[PDB]
Amino acid sequence: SIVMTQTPKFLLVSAGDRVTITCKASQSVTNDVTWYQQKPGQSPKLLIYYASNRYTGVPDRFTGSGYGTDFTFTISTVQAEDLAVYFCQQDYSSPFTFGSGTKLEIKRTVAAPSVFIFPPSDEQLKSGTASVVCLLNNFYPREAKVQWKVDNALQSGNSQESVTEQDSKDSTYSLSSTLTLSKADYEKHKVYACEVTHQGLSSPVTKSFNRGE
Amino acid sequence: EDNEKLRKPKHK
Amino acid sequence: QVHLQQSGGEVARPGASVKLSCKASGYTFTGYGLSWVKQRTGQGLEWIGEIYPRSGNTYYNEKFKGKATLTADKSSSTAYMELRSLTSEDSAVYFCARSWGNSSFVYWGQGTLVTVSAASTKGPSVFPLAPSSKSTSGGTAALGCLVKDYFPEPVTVSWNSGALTSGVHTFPAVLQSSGLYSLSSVVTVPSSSLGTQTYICNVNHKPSNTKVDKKVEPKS
Ligand SMILES: *[C@@H]1O[C@H](CO[C@@H]2O[C@@H](C)[C@@H](O)[C@@H](O)[C@@H]2O)[C@@H](O[C@@H]2O[C@H](CO)[C@@H](O)[C@H](O)[C@H]2NC(C)=O)[C@H](O)[C@H]1NC(C)=O
Repeated sequence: SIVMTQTPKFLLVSAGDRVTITCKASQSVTNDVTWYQQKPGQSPKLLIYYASNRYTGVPDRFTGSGYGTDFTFTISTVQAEDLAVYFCQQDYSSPFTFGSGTKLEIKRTVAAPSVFIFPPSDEQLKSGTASVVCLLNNFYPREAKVQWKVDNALQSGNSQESVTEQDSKDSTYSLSSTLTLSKADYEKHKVYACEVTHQGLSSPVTKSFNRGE
Repeated sequence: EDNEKLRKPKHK
Repeated sequence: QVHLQQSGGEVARPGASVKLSCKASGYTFTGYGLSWVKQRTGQGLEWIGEIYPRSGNTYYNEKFKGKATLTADKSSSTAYMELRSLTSEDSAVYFCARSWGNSSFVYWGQGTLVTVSAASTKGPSVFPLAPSSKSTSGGTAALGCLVKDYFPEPVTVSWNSGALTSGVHTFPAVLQSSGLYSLSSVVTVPSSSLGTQTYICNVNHKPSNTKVDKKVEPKS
């Protein structure tokens, strides 16, 4: 079958930059190439069909061109909301085949996280487990160090992190770290603290609570 | 009618 | 007004079968070929096959012959894809996509996540992440819902039945040592508004048919 080779595999650009994606077909496919935008969570969205035609409602900054084997896709000025994976697809003959995709990521100025801490709910404690959540909101870049202290002892081995996709409005990330303890262990200590290191902070920030207070 | 006749050449 | 509504995510046992559905509305179902497309998360898209509901005629990607069977029911405007002899490689998101003219995939369903596993389905517990003086920053407060111990993926979270979207972050799930998943959804709001505004997270875990609302209030 026809192979679509899509390059580059990722782009890291600033808002306002131009981006060009290239797709090369293993054999001629005339002009029957479609370009899709897939935002996180969503189904692919058709932007360009027959190599160069904008689908209804697609902004003017999206264009395509090409005939035969070499096709390009262009965003003239990248917007924050254009964060997505883009795919080429040849629709010329079965099996209809897609390119491997290009992940468009945005670089922006450094932003410090806002840090919040949540004790376990009284409802969860009834079940014998205690989850403590530390939240780092809307920061950039992605790199951050989160550390748990319980009664000022550094914790190891009892927490898990998750980071969001990049935000479609302000290009930041958010991150949670969840400390999980048995209720009995939770009740044996008083001070629960998460300590956050990030390039946008002048010094590490600690958010803490006292159990009960 | 549907579009099977239109899309048939793409399946050969 | 074309709309394709796919069935919810499902766990299915290795070696067993699973039948996914795609309900069509806003157009004459028999007018257009309809395909199914497989996506492994973060990876590429593969065409599975196409069916024409007027005739029932089917065209398959050679690689999915013997794996996938496409059918359609005119009376209910529903397309079906049954996957047989399931293996770990069949765990993926499956889309239905409708044709237009000679073009294959113009209108898309929202996708259905299939997890091939012998583990039982388990609905989540939902706990409040209450706003407090330890969750304030620059005059804003943060609050949320912890959605713990479910299987398989996915869980979705809305706030106030979809009326609250600004400032929401719903995190990708983590895999716990137990083999169950957990996530949280959070929002930042005015700290001035905690006494008068209502914040309810709506949690939907379709694989277990679990829908849960939780009102999140400040700690007394
Ligand atoms: C798939 O169809 C396109 C479009 O076909 C035209 O538009 C339709 C709405 C319908 O009115 C058709 O009868 C039209 O021909 C084909 O693209 C056109 O191809 C012709 C040559 O065959 C060319 O002269 C046109 O410039 C093309 N139009 C565009 C917008 O590119 C395409 O070739 C068809 N694909 C296959 C594999 O047959």
